[PDB]
Amino acid sequence: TWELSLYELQRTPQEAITDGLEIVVSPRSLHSELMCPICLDMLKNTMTTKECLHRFCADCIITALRSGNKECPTCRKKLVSKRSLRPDPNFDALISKIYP
Amino acid sequence: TTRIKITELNPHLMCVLCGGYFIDATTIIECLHSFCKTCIVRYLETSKYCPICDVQVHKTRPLLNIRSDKTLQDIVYKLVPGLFKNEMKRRRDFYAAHP
Ligand SMILES: CCc1c(-c2cccc3[nH]ccc23)[nH]c(C(=O)O)c1-c1ccccc1Cl
Ligand SMILES: [Zn+2]
Ligand SMILES: [Zn+2]
Ligand SMILES: [Zn+2]
Ligand SMILES: [Zn+2]
Repeated sequence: TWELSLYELQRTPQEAITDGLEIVVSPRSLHSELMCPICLDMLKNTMTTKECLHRFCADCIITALRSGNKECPTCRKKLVSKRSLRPDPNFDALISKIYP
Repeated sequence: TTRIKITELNPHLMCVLCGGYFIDATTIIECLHSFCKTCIVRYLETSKYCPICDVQVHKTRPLLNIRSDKTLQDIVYKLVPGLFKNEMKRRRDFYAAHP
């Protein structure tokens, strides 16, 4: 269930930043979130599992399910069907901003 | 390593209902669109279709096909300086006034 707590019921927007500050980002920074745990490089052609929202490479995920475990390599949950895999364009849209 | 103007990322880090950054980021597992947890729950109280792409989330129970996106929410808390401080402090303040 998605019941909203008292806080969530009355929470306000978190105002965004128009100021034009700049953040510094190394290939190491945020790496825990951007690395395909298959190939440990940058996500290219991202895929996401619909049951658990886990991202992998399109070219990489085909081989991990090919080696006989049919679960999600991250949370170890049975990956049902084939429609559980969708390419993630809104996520690759994000990679293209961070070449290193 | 590069430096990026945050005005360049704000599209990828903002809820179209809230006009602000994602807090408790949540994702429709059909179209991979994402909104604040509270924003989309209130939205889906009146529509079974995505606010942006306009797909049908479900014929009957829309909440069935949305998941937390902690992977996405973590990217926000890391790129946006002190957003996590600010949001956590907001919640303490609340429960300091409502026990
Ligand atoms: C990534 C794998 C996968 C699946 C799928 C989903 C769930 C279990 C699966 N076990 C084998 C595959 C597969 N379904 C699809 C699909 O889109 O048809 C894919 C897929 C996605 C992109 C490119 C190539 C393929 Cl085959
Ligand atoms: Zn990969
Ligand atoms: Zn998973
Ligand atoms: Zn929002
Ligand atoms: Zn959508």
